[PDB]
Amino acid sequence: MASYGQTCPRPMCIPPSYADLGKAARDIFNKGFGFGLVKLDVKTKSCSGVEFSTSGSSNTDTGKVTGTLETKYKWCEYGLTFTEKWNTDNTLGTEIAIEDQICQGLKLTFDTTFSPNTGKKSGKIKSSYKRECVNLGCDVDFDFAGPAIHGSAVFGYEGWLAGYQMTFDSAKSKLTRNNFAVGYRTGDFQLHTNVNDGTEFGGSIYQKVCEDLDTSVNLAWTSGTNCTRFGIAAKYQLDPTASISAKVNNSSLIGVGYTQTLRPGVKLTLSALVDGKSINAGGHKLGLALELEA
Amino acid sequence: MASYGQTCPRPMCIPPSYADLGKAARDIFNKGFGFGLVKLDVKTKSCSGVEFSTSGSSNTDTGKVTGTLETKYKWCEYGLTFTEKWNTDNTLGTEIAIEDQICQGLKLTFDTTFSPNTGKKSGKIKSSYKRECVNLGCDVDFDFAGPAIHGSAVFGYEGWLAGYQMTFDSAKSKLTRNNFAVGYRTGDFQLHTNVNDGTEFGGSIYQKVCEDLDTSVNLAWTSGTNCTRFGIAAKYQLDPTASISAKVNNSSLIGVGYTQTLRPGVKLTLSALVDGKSINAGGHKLGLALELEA
Amino acid sequence: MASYGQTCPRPMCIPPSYADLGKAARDIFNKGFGFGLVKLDVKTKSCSGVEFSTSGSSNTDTGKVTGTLETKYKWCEYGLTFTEKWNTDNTLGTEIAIEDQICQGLKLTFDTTFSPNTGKKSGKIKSSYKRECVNLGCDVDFDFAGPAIHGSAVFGYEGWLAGYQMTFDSAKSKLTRNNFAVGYRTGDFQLHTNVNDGTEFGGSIYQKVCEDLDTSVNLAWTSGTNCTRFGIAAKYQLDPTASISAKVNNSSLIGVGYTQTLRPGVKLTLSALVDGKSINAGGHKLGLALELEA
Amino acid sequence: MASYGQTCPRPMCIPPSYADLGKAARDIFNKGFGFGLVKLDVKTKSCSGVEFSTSGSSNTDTGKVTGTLETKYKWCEYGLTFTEKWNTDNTLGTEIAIEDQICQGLKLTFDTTFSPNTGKKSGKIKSSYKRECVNLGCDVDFDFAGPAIHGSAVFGYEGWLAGYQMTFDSAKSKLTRNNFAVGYRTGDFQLHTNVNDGTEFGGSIYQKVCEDLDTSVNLAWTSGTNCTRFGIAAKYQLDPTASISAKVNNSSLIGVGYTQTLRPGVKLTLSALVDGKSINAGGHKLGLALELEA
Amino acid sequence: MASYGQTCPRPMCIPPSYADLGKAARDIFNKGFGFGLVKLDVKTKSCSGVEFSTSGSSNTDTGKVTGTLETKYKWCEYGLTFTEKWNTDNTLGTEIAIEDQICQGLKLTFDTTFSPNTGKKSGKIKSSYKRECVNLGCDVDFDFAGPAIHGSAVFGYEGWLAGYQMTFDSAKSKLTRNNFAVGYRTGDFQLHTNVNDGTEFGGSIYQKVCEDLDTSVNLAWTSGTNCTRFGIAAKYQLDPTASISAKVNNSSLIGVGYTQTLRPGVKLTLSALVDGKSINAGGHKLGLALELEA
Amino acid sequence: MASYGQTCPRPMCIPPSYADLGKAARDIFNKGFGFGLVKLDVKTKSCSGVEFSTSGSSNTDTGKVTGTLETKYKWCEYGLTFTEKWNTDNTLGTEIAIEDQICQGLKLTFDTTFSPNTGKKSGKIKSSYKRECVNLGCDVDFDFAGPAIHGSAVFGYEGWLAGYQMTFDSAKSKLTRNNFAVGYRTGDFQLHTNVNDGTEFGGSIYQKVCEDLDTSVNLAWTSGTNCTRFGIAAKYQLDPTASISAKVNNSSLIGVGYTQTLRPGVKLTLSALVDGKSINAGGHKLGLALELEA
Repeated sequence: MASYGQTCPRPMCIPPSYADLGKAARDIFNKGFGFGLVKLDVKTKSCSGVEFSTSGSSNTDTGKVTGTLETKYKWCEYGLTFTEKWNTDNTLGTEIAIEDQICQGLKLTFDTTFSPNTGKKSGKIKSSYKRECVNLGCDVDFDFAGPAIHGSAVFGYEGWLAGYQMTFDSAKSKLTRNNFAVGYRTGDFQLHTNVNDGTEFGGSIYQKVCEDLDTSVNLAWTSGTNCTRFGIAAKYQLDPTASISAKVNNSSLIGVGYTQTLRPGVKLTLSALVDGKSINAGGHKLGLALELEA
Repeated sequence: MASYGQTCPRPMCIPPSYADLGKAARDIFNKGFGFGLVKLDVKTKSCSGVEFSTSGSSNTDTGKVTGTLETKYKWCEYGLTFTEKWNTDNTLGTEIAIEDQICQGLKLTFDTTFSPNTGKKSGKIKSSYKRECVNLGCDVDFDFAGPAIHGSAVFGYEGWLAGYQMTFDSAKSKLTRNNFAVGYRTGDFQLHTNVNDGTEFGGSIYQKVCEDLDTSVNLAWTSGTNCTRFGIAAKYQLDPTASISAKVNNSSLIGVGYTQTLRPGVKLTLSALVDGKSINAGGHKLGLALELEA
Repeated sequence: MASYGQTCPRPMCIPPSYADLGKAARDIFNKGFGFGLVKLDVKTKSCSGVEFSTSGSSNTDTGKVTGTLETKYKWCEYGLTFTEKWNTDNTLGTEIAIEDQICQGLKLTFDTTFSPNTGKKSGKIKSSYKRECVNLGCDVDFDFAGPAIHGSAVFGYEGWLAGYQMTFDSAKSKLTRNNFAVGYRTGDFQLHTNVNDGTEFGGSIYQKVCEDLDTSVNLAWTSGTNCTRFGIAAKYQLDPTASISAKVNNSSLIGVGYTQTLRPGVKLTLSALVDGKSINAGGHKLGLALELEA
Repeated sequence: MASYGQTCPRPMCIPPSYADLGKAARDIFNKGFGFGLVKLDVKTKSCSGVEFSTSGSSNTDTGKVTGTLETKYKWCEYGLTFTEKWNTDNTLGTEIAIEDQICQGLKLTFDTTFSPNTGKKSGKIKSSYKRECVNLGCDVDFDFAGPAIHGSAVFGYEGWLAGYQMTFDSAKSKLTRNNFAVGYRTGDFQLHTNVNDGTEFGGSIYQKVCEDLDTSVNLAWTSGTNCTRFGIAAKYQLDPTASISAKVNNSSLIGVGYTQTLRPGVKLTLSALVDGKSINAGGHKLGLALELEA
Repeated sequence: MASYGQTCPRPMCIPPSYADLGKAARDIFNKGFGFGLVKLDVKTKSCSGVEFSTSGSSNTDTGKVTGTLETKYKWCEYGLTFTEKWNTDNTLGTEIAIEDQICQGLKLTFDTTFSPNTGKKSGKIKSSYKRECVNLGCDVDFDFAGPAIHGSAVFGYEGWLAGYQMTFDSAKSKLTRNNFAVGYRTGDFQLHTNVNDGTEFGGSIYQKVCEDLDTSVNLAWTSGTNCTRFGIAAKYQLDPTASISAKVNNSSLIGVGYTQTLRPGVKLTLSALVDGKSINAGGHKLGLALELEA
Repeated sequence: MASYGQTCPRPMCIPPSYADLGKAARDIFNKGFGFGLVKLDVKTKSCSGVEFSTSGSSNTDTGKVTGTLETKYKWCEYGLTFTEKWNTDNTLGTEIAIEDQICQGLKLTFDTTFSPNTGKKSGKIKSSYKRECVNLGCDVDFDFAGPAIHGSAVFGYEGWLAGYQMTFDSAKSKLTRNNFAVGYRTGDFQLHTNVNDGTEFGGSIYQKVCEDLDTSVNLAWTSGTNCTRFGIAAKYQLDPTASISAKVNNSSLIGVGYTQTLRPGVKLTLSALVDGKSINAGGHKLGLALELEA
C-alpha cells in the first residue's frame, strides 16, 4: 500500500469548492446560450501528449472580434500540466499545475501573465486541498501594489454543505469581501443559499425531473430594499444528438436555445433572447456557435 | 515490590491537566511563530546536576528589550528540584518542586517571588495528583488581600475527557471563575470543546494528516451575540532539520513561519504576519529567534 | 527496432548550429587566455546523479569580485536535466532540458530567472532539432514588452555548410537582426565566412598543422569603410600535461598563455597581454586561473 | 589512479602557513600557562559524527566570567565540516569548511556571524592552497565599509622557509599591513626571523634538547629606537602524565606552570606569574584550568 | 629521570654569587686572624636533626662582651631549614630556607627579626638561582619606610667571570648603589677586579704556590685622588694540625696568626697586629679564639 | 607507679572551666551558622609533627576580606606545643604551651604578640589546673599601663557545678568584672544560670532529644528593667554525612543552616538569616563556608 500524505475518498464524499456551489443550476441557465455572440471552438490533440485549443469570438454589441489560443502538455507520469497561452489583446502567459505530487488531494498551480501593450507582468499562485468532507484552498494574486489573498472552504455532512470565501488586500491588511453559503446536494437535486458581504443575497434550485429533463430556479435580492430578482430555466434532451433549452427572467426576458450534434465531435448551437412584451419592438439578440473536437 | 501511597499507569491512561486540554492543537497555532519579537534562548548544563537557562526578548511594538535568567538544580535521588530566578524588572525568586516523595503521582511545588521595585513579596503553592483516568489539583496564590484558590480536575474513559477549573477569592469567599471542558483524544487526533463562565465558548481540532503534516482548527464565540472567530493552522516537516508553518485567522490575518536546525543543538526561527487584504499597506510584522542548547 | 519520430546519423553528418560555426578557430583565439582576470572553477560530482559547479571571478579593471553557483541533476533514464542556479548579483533560477523525449534529435529547454534586486522575472524557451545534414532551431526570449524570437538554421553537404540566424521583436513585429554564413569543414581544417545585417563582415580559418599544433586566422571588416581587422593565433601541446598559446592582433596586441596540469583533475592557467610596441609602457594585463574537478 | 586538480606530498615537504611560522617556539611560551584566568574545557563526541565543545573562562583582572559553545558536524565522505557557534556576548554564527572537494590541497571556509546586541551581521571567506614547497592563501573580511583582504604565502626549499603577509583595505584601495619572514626548520630545531611594516622586528628559536625537554628563545625590537625585548622558555616532561614549564622575560617577569593528567582524557593545569624582583610585593598572578574529553 | 624546572651542572661550571667574587683571596687575608677580640665558638649536633651553635665575643677596644645563640632544624627530606636565633642585644628571630623545592638550583629564604629594645620588627626575603654559567638573585629588605632591593648576577665562560650588584630604594624609586666586577678563576689561581659606583676601585689575586702554601694580594684606590692601598698575605700549613698566617698592609701594618688543632673537633687560634715601625710603641693588638665541635 | 605532683581522674569527674560552662547549648546556637560571611579553612599535617592551618574570611557587611595563618609544632615526648602565627592586619606572634610538665593536670601557656602597624608588643600568660571536682586558673594580660588579671574557678559535686570569674586592673588595683555561675550536667542534658556584675543575667538549657537530635534554649535579662531576651535552637543529623540546624530569636530572627560532608575530610556549610515578619523586605543575610583537612 502506497503511503499517504493526506487522505480522501472518491467523489462525491468530497464537497465542491466554494466557486462550484450551485454549479448544476448555473449550467442550466448558462450552457446552451450564446446571445449576442458568434463563437468558434477548435480543439485538437496529438498522441505526443499535447492538446491544443483555439477559441474565436465576435460580440454583436461592440463589433469587436477576439480570440484565445492555448497549448497544453500533460505529463501524466508526473502529475504535471504545462500550458502556453496567447490572445488578441497580445496578452501571453504560462501556467503550471501540480496534482497529487506533494500529497494526495493537493493541487498547486502557478499562473504567470505578460502584456507588451504596457509591458506589465503579473500572476497568481493557487492552492487547493480535497479531503473527505472538506474542500479548502486559496488563490494569491500578485500585482502592482498587491498581493490579494482569496481564501475559501467548503465542508459537509450527509449531503449538507456549508462554506465561505474571503478576499483580503495585503497592501491595506484589510478584508474586502466576505461571502457565505449553505446548501444540500444529492443525485436528483441541489439546494443552495448564499450571501455576499451581508448585503447581496440569493440562491438556486437544481432538479432532475425526467431522464431527459433538467430544470432550475434562480433567486436574488438586495438588503435595504424590496428589490428581488428571479428566473426559471430548463434543458430538454430531444434526442441523443439534440437538445433545447430556455429560460425566463422576472424582468420579462426570455432566452431560448438549441444544440445539435452534426457528427460525433461536431456540435452546433443557436440561441436568441427576446425582451418581452415588446417583441419584435425591442432589444432582440441572436447567437451562433460551432465546436469541433479532434 | 515497593509499597504505594497512590497508584497510576504509564501515560496515556492518565489524562492531561485542565490547562493541557487542547495543547496539541494550540502548539500548531503557537509554536514556530514569533511575530513582532526577537528572541534569544541559551541553555546549558553541567554534569554537577545544574541546568542554566537565559532568555532574551525584544518587542518591536514597545521598543523594550527584556529577559529572564534561571538556574535549576536536580536532586534526582530525592525527587526534588530547586530553581533560582532573576529578571530585568528586578524580580527575583525561588521555586521548590517535590515529585513522588509523598506518594506516587503526587507533585508539590512552592513558588516564592520578591520585587525590590516595591519591596513586595508574594508566592504560590501548587499541588497536582496523577492517577489512572484522573488528573486533579490546585494552585493557591498568596498575595496582599488574598489568597486566591485555583482548583481543577480532568477525568476520562476510553479516550473521552471531561473536566473543570475554578477560581475562588478567599478575601470575599466567592467564586470568580468557573470553566468547563469536554473532549476526545487519540494518537491521530484530538477534539476539544469548552466554556468559560457560561459566556465564552470555543474549541479545537487537532489532526495528524501525514507523517510530516500536523494540522488544526480553532473555534470561538461569545454568548449574547453573533460574533464568532476561527482559524486554521498547519505545520509541515520539510526535512529532518527544517519545517514550515502557517495559519489563517477569520479576520484575514495570515501567519507564516520557518524553523531550521543549523547544527544539532542550534535552531533558527523566522516568522511574519500579514494583514489581509491590505498588504503591504497595513500592520506587517516580522520575528526572529535563535536557540542554542549545550 | 525502436520507432522513430525523426532520424539522424552520428556526428559529423549533422552540421553545427549557427552559433557553432567557426567554433574551432574561435577556441584557439579564446581558450587558454584570461587576461585581466583571476578565475576559480570548482567542479564536483556525486554518485546520486548530481553535479555541482562553482565559478569565482575577479576583474582587475573594475576591482569587482563575482561568481556563480550551479547544481545539476541528470535523469539519465528520462533524458531530463534539471538545473538550479544562483549568483552574486542575487540572480536565481531554474533550467529544465529535455533530450530525445519527444522525437530523436530534438532538444527542448526551459530557462526561468528571477532577480529580487528589482523583483523582475523573465525567461527563455529553446528548441533545437538535429537531423542528417540539418541543424535548426529557435530561442524565444520572454520579458517585459517582449517576446523576442531568435531563429536559426544550418545545413550542409559533402563538408560544405551554409546557414542563417534571425532575431525578431514581437512587440514591433519587425526583424531586428539577420545574419548569414557559409563555410567548409573537415577533420584537418575549417573555413568560415559570414555577414551581420549586410554591414559587418568577417570569417575565420582553422587548421591542424602538426599533431601537437592547432592554428587559426580571424578576419573582419565594416561596410562603408576601409577598416579591416585581423589576427593570427596558435596552440601548441608542449607535453601531455602542458601547453602554450599565443595570438597577434593587427592593432599590435600580443596575447600569450600557458596551461599546466598539476595533477589529473587539476589545471593551472596563466596569461598576459602586451600593447605593442609601447611595452612595458602601456596597458599590460595579466591573468590567472585554477580549475579542480572531482 | 585518481585524477588530480593539484598535487602535493605528505607533510612536511609542504611548508607552514605564514601564521604558523615559529609556532613550535610560540607553543613553548604560550601552552601550559593561564595566568590571571580560570578556564574550563568540556569536549564530547557522539558516534553520529558530531562533536561538541564548551569553553568557560574567568578573568581575574576584570571580574568577568565568559564562555563559548560550539557544535561541529563532520561529513567525512564529502570533506565538509559544518559548525554552529554561540557565546556569552550573544554572538552567534555558522562556519562551513570544504577540504579537497575542489582540488587536492585546497581548503575553502565560509564564516558568518551575527550579533543581536546591535543586529550587526558580518563574515569571512577563507581560501588556502597546500602544495609541494608552497602554502598560499587569503582571508577576505566582509563588514560595514569593507571588505579587507588578507593575503599570504610561504614557500621553501631543503628546510629553508620564506614568505609574506599583506592586508589591504578595499574601501581605500590601499595596503595597510605588509609583513615578511624567513627561517629554517627541521625535526630538532626551528629558526625564524620577521618584520612587520619595516618597523617591528623579531624572531625565535625552537630547540629539542633532550627527549623530555623542549626549549625556546623569543627576540623583538623596534626601528628608530634602542628598545629590545626578549625571553627564554622551556617545557619539561616530568613523566608520561605530568609536565612543568617556565619562562623568563627581560622585564624580570617569570612565568611558571604545571600540567597533570589525572585520568586519560582529564587534564589539570596550574600556573603563576611573578614580577621580579619585587616579590611578593608586586602584581602576582595565578591561573587554573581543567579539561575533560569524552 | 626526574623532571626539571631548571637545569644546572655540578660546581664549578656554576659561577660564584657576586658576593663570593674574590672569596678565596679574602679568606687568606681574613681567616686565621682575630686581632682585638676573644672569641668562643661551641657547636653541637643531635641525631634528631638539630644543630646548635653558640658564639661568644669580647672586644678589647670597647670592653663589651657579646654573643649569639642559634638552633637549626634540617628537614633533609623536604629541602627545608628552620632557624631560631637570639643575641645579647635582645634581638630575636626566625629564618626559613627552601632549597630545590620549587625548581632545581633555586634557593628561597625568609628572615624575620624582632627587637623588644624598641619593639621594632623587620626582615628580608632572599632569592637565588644557580644554573650552568649563571648565578643570579635578589635580597629584598623590608623595614620602616623601605623596602630596599638588592639585585645581583654573575655569569661566565671558560673560567672567565663578570657581574653586577645593584641596590635600589623603593621609597624613592632610585638606585643608590651600582657595583661591577670582572675576573678569572681556576683551581690554582683567581683574579678579580671591581668598581663601586664608579668611584671606588680595587681587586685581588689568589694563588696556590705549594701544596702547603696559599698566598694573595689586595689592591684598592679612589677616583679623583692619588691614594692607593694594598697588601699581601699568606697562609702556610705547618703540619696536618697546625698553620701560620701573616699579612702586610701598605700602611705598615703587619698581622700574624697561628692555629692549632688540639684534638680533632677542637681548634685554638692566636693572633696579633703590629703598627710598624713604632713597635712596641704604638697600637699593638692581640686576639684569642677557641672552637669546639661536637 | 609514677609519682604525682597533683591528682585528677579522667573526664568527666573534672569540671569545665568557667568559660566552658554552657558550651554544649552554645554550640547548638553557634556552630553550623555563618551568616554574612564566606569562610575558607585549610588544614594540613605533616608526619614531622607539624600542623598547619589557614583561615580566610569575607565579611559581607564591611566588604573586607581577611585571614590568619598558623603553624603548630607538637613535642609529644615533652608535653610542649609551639605555635607561630600571622594575619592580614600584619599581626604576628608566638605561643608556647606546657602540659603536665610541672605537675599532672597543670597547663601553662605563654602568648607573645607584635604588630609593626604601630610597633606595639604585648602578651598573655595563662595558667590552668585540672583536678578531681575542680577546674581553676588565671590569665594575666600584659600591656601598656596594665597588667590585667583574669581569675576563675569551677567546682562541683554529683553533676552539680558552680563557679566564678573575676577581672582586675593592676594599674588601679581594682576589680572591674565579677561573674558568677551555677548549673547541672549529665550526658543527656545540661542546665546553666549566670550573672555578670550583678546586672546582666541569663542561662541556658542543653538537651539530647533523640539520637540524631540536639536542642537548646537561651535566656537573658537586664537588672533594672523588664527587658528579656531568649531563643530556641536545634541541630538534626539528617544522615552520617549531612545535618540541618535552625534557631529562633524572640526578636523574630530566624536562622537556618546546612552542612554536608562532600568527601571524608571535606565539609561544606551554607546558612541564612531572615528578619521576620518582613521577609524578603528586610536584612536578609547568607553565608558559605568550606573546610578541607589533610
